[PDB]
Amino acid sequence: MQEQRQQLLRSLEALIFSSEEPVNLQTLSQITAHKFTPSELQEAVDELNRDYEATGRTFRIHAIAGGYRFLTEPEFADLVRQLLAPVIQRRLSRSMLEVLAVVAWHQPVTKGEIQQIRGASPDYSIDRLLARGLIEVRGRADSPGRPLQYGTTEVFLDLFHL
Amino acid sequence: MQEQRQQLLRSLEALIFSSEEPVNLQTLSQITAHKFTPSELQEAVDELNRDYEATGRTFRIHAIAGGYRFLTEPEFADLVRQLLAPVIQRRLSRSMLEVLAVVAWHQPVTKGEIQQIRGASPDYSIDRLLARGLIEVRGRADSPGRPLQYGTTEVFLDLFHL
Repeated sequence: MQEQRQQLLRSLEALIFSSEEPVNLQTLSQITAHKFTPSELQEAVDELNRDYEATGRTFRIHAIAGGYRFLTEPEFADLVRQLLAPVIQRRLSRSMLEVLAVVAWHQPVTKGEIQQIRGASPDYSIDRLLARGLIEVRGRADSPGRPLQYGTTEVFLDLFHL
Repeated sequence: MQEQRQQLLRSLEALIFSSEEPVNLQTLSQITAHKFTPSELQEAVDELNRDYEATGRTFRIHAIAGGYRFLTEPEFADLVRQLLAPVIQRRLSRSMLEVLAVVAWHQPVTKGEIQQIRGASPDYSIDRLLARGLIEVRGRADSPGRPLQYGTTEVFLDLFHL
């Protein structure tokens, strides 16, 4: 029964590792065709984590809200940050989101108006949002030069499940 | 040639009206199989807008950056706002976007931390963003109670073309 236990342990590892979403007790028991008890499953996970600690692996399995998933050790948090969220990427993401937020709330709104509310540089967020179909022109403001006013799109609403 | 002109005018209306995107001179000339000059096209559009004014229609064709599209008259701007962007919808949209923005910039970040930065109520923005796959857990903070930290997802990045 040692081998069977080890093979079952290997199967859990492969499933949790392959998962593109936290995997629960129900899913793991159905696929391994093993009637895992909540306590038995956690015990198997503990053993794997013990082996990771033993062999010097940089990741661990975590039980988050009933779903197990791998996470890298806090020791490499800075490195992971530079990979998943480098500064420049964060700047682009933040700026697009903030401008989008201003449009969502103040629409119909002009570039000049968005600038006033934000107090920016300004930048190319409007062009980026238009190129992605998240905002569109709603008309022209009644002000000097009749600047274009923007509003969010059904494309934006559908995507964000509003 | 009156009938041909009128039929061509009707075709332009139908195309511009059906468009789910501003339609340019190139597209309109290819579909109507008519070699429109930039001046001739604007003149046809002016005639249609004259008929809209004459019959009391609530919309007009506008030339925005080389693309023509229908827009409703400013006289009904308030009504249109209540339809396309009612207050409650705007609140949901803004809150989700602002929290998303805070995560994009401050990740990995906890709910407590997001609250501090925003100075909110708080709300259910994190749950909403998790349910949409835009954010995910990155680990647990080194603070009392070890609260979950969040970060954006490749799903978010791919969707926003980062």
